[PDB]
Amino acid sequence: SLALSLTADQMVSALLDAEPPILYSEYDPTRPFSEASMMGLLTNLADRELVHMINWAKRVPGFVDLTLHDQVHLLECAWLEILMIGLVWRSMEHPGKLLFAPNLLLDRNQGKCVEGMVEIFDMLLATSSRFRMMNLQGEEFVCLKSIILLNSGVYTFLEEKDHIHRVLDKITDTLIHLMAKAGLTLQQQHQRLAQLLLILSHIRHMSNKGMEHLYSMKCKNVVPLSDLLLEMLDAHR
Amino acid sequence: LALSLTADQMVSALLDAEPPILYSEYDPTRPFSEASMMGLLTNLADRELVHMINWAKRVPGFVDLTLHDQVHLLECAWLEILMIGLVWRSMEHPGKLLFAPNLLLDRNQGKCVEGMVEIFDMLLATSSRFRMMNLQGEEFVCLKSIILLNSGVYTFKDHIHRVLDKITDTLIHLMAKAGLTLQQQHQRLAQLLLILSHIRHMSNKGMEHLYSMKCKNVVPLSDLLLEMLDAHRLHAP
Amino acid sequence: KILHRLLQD
Amino acid sequence: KILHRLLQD
Ligand SMILES: CC1=CC[C@H]2C[C@@H]1[C@H](c1ccc(O)cc1)OC2(C)C
Ligand SMILES: CC1=CC[C@H]2C[C@@H]1[C@H](c1ccc(O)cc1)OC2(C)C
Repeated sequence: SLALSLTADQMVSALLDAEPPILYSEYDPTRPFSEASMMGLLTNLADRELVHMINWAKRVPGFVDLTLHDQVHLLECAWLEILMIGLVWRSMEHPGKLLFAPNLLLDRNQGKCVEGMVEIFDMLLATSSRFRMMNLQGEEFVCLKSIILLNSGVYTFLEEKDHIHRVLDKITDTLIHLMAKAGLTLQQQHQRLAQLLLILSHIRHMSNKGMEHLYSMKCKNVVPLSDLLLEMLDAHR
Repeated sequence: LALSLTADQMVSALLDAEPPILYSEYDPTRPFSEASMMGLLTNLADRELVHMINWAKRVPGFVDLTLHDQVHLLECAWLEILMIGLVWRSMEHPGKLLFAPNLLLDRNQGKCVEGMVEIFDMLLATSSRFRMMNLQGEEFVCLKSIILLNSGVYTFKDHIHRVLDKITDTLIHLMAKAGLTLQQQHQRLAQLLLILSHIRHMSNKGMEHLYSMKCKNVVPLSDLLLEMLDAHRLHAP
Repeated sequence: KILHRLLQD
Repeated sequence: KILHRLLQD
C-alpha cells in the first residue's frame, strides 16, 4: 500500500494539495431573494461543488485503494457533511455570516427566505462559532474533512473496513502530530483531539437535518435539483 | 465539584449512577405484530426514560447546569442514550439486540415493523463494532456521559466543555492504566468518539421512524415520548 | 412539561 | 448513476 506509507507532515501536505477550489455562485447581486431563487442558487452551487469533491476524494490517501462500490457508498453518506464543514470553514472569520461563496455571503436573517432553512443556518453558524472559539487551523480542518469521508459510511457496509480504520488511525496520528508541534501539552492534545472529533457529531446532525430539508424542498417542487443532487439525495432514502 | 474529581473518582461516580436494566412486559406465548412490538418497545423506552433522568442528575456537573440547559441536553440526547445502552447491552449477543433481558430481538424480527430493519442493521453493526473493539464497562459509561453533555451543547458553555474535557482525561486515564502505549491511547480515543457520530446518525433515523409510527398511528405513544419527540422537528410523507 | 418535573423532582 | 461514472473517471 501507500496510504500507510506517509509521514505525519507528508500526510498534511498531500491533503493541503488535494483541496478543491472555492466556487462562485451565479448570483445577480442586484436582485433580491425569494425562496425559489435561493434554493436555485444554493443547489446550483452544491451541484458544481459535487464534481470537485469527488475528484478530491480520489486524492485522499487510501480512498482509491477501496473498491469502486465502497467509494460510492462513502461519498453517498458524507457528501453534505463534507459540503457543510467546508462552508463552516470558509465562514469562520465572518461572524454571523455564512459564506456559501465569496459572492454569496448569507446573513442568518436571509435564511428565512426559504421555509425551514433558518434552523439549519443557526446550527451552521454555531459550528462556525465553535471553530472560532477553538481557533481551528487549516491543517487540522483538512484532516477533519478526510475523517468525515472515511468515517460516515463505514459502519453500514470483508476486511476492506480494516484498511479504512488504519488510515483513520494514520489521520489521528497526523492530528496529534500537528498539536504536538503547535506546542500543546500532552493533556491539551487529548482534549483538543476530542473537542474536534466531537464536533463531527454535530456535523452529522446538521447533515441529517439538512438532508431532510432538501428532500422536503424537492417534494414541494420549489426548485428542480440537478441530476447528481437528486442521486446523492435518494441514496439516503 | 465535578472539576476537582480524580479520574478514579469520576469512573466510580459514573458506574454507581448506572440505571438498572429493565424488563419487557412481553409475554412470550403471544405472537408479534407491528403494533405489539412497537407497543412493547415504546412501553420499555418510556419506563427507561424515567431512570435516565435520574442518572442524568447523578452525572458530575449536570445538576450544576440551569434547569433549562438540563432540559435541552436531555431532549437532544435521549434516544442516543437509549441506543448506546442498547448497543452495549447486546454486546455479548452478536446478531441480536437485547432491548430487555427477556426481549432479545434478532435481525428478522425487525421486518415486523416497516422502516425498522435498517435501524436494526445500523444498531447491530454498532454493538458489533463495540465488541470487535472490546469496549470496557468503564469506557462505556464515559461515552454515554459524553453524549449527554455533547449532543445539545452547540444548539444553545465553558462549564460543559470543561466537564467534557474532564471525561476525556478519564477515558485516557483508563487506557493508560490498561497498558496501551501513547499512540494506542489516542487512536482508541479517536475510534471511540468517531462511533458517537454514528450513534447520532441512528438517533436521527430512529426519531424520524418514531414520528412515522405516530403518524400512521400504529400505537398510542406516552406523554413523555411525545414531549421528547416534539423537541425535534420532523415530518412523514 | 413532564420532563421539567421529573428533573426537579 | 452519475456518481459511479464520475468516480471511475
Ligand atoms: C443546496 C442545499 C440545500 C439544503 C442544505 C444543503 C445544501 C446547502 C449547502 C450547504 C453547503 C454548501 O457548500 C452549499 C450548499 O445547505 C442547506 C441549505 C442547509
Ligand atoms: C421504540 C423505538 C422505536 C424506534 C427506535 C427507538 C426505539 C427503540 C429503543 C431503543 C432502545 C431502548 O432502550 C428502547 C427502545 O430503538 C429503535 C427501534 C431503533
